[PDB]
Amino acid sequence: KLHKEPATLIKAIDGDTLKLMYKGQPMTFRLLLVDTPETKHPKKGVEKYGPEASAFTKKMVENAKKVEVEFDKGQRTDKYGRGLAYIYADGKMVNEALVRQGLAKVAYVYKPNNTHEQHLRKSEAQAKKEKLNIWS
Repeated sequence: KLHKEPATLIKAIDGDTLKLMYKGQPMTFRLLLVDTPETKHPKKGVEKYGPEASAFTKKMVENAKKVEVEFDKGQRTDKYGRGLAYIYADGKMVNEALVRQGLAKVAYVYKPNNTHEQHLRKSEAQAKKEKLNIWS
């Protein structure tokens, strides 16, 4: 069963990337299963809704009493040494909130790291129906 472990925000870097203190180590985390528009993007620079996605993650996590990380059951770090996880701000999953607000798309999913894929997909369908942000 997946379980939550506490973490301390160091710095929000982008819509989908954060630096956290995890078990005494500063580490970069990449939000599992979501692609947000980018500000630090390799070739196009600032994509549309990039700044908004980034402000949302920043606010959500900065304003939280408690931040927790949830590892899936596959690999826990990617080729760049970033943590792969579901991030919770006061019990609320950041990855899903971004999708529900139309500020992220569900990513190409890699088994076995896909436990909350259906949940997220259901939030994505909804945001699209509501024609929010990315979907407007």
